Amino acid sequence: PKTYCEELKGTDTGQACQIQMSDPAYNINISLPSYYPDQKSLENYIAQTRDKFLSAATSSTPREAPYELNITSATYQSAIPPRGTQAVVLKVYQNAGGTHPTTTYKAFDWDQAYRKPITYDTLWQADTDPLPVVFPIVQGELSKQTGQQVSIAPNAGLDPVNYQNFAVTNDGVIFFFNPGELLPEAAGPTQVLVPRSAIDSMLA
Repeated sequence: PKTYCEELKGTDTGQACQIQMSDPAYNINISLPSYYPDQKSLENYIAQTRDKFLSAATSSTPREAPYELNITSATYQSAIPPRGTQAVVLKVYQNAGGTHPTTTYKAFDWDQAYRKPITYDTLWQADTDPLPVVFPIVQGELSKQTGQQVSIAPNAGLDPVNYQNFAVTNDGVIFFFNPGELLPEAAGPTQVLVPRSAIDSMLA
């Protein structure tokens, strides 16, 4: 019931897998729920994520004192005749030394039926169009709320800021970016949901 994190210097907290280690000028605390297929994706990514953030503070960032990475993901799953798909969105925000403001939440899509994640080869399709697909309920409930559906701004609400990252479920693929008011630069990244039957075949 583990992945990288286990050997990644892992610490146990229960329904989490944690890697907390800090160097003489920075810090890393990162968590993975028991089973995230190829978390190797984030945690390979952290090698990538945090190095990039510390990567800048290796020169001149308001580093509180040294540097740190807080990161942790949640998985989701698609529903297709045989199983479906899996995507896990990490809470990873880090700052150089406390003070360099740096935040992002990252999720990824992996194939559920074949135990296989997808890459930019066929993960990005540049057949890329709007992502209001989560938005329907938000207004749809609104439609409950005022008996009608309104206008919600995408960085004002395209997608649940309750999410935070590329979270593709059987209902869609919610993609996140960090803007100003769908969870500002302080709350993390915004997100826009892409068509489930539409964008997957529209992957790559």
